[PDB]
Amino acid sequence: QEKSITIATEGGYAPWNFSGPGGKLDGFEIDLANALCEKMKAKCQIVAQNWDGIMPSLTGKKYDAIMAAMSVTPKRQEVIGFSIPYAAGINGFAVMGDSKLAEMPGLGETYSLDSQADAAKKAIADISSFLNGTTVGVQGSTTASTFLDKYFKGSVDIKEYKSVEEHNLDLTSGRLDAVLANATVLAAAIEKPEMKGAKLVGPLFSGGEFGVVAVGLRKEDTALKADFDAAIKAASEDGTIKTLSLKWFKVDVTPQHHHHH
Ligand SMILES: [Cl-]
Ligand SMILES: [Cl-]
Ligand SMILES: [Cl-]
Repeated sequence: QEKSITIATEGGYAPWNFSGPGGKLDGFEIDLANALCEKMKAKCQIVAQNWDGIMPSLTGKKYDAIMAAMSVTPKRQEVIGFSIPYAAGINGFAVMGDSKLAEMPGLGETYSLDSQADAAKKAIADISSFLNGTTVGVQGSTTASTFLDKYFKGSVDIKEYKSVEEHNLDLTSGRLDAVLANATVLAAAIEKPEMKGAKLVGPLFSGGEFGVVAVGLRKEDTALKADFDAAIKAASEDGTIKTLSLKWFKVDVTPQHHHHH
């Protein structure tokens, strides 16, 4: 009876999905896939693969599902099917603890830009005047880069970087006073030893503009989408996602109801 589906991942984006000794895949998405497959009553094989042909391999029926921090976009929806989201994009600020900026009492608030925009707009105003005149770092060509441009332009000096590590290295130096980045990336980076003193400050921002992550499936595989959708829904309500999210990321990525069928 039981379905045997192959799940593809990148294997090079810790703590979401990362490589092992001979071939042991680990991370948030691996523990989540194992959990969803148990909810589905399916046998699953997780394979790591270069993103290049992940993709023609899925449309070619070599793979049946993709779990590689894959954002739902209008372009991807034209070519592939998507499950309901299993993670929502979250951005936050990090400063050095010994700095006067380390006390934005907006900790540890979490505001949706879609369902709590009122609380979000009031919070970004509190921040814009606290951060007034400061040099804020960000990785160029991201949702955090766009967010900082839309709401924090004029209030702060914005410096774009080509990696999170490069802006984090200039925060410890004093070159930058604050960084804004994906909260899963940020909490991981501040665990590095040359990153001691740095801490997550102010509120967490979630919303559709930060994107959402879901399972990539064949556009024709409507039954597999129905199976993933039921398991994702159950994993969201019983707190399986919150658990794994906090375990790997120290932040809760569980999405909201409005990102439904
Ligand atoms: Cl584990
Ligand atoms: Cl098959
Ligand atoms: Cl959901």
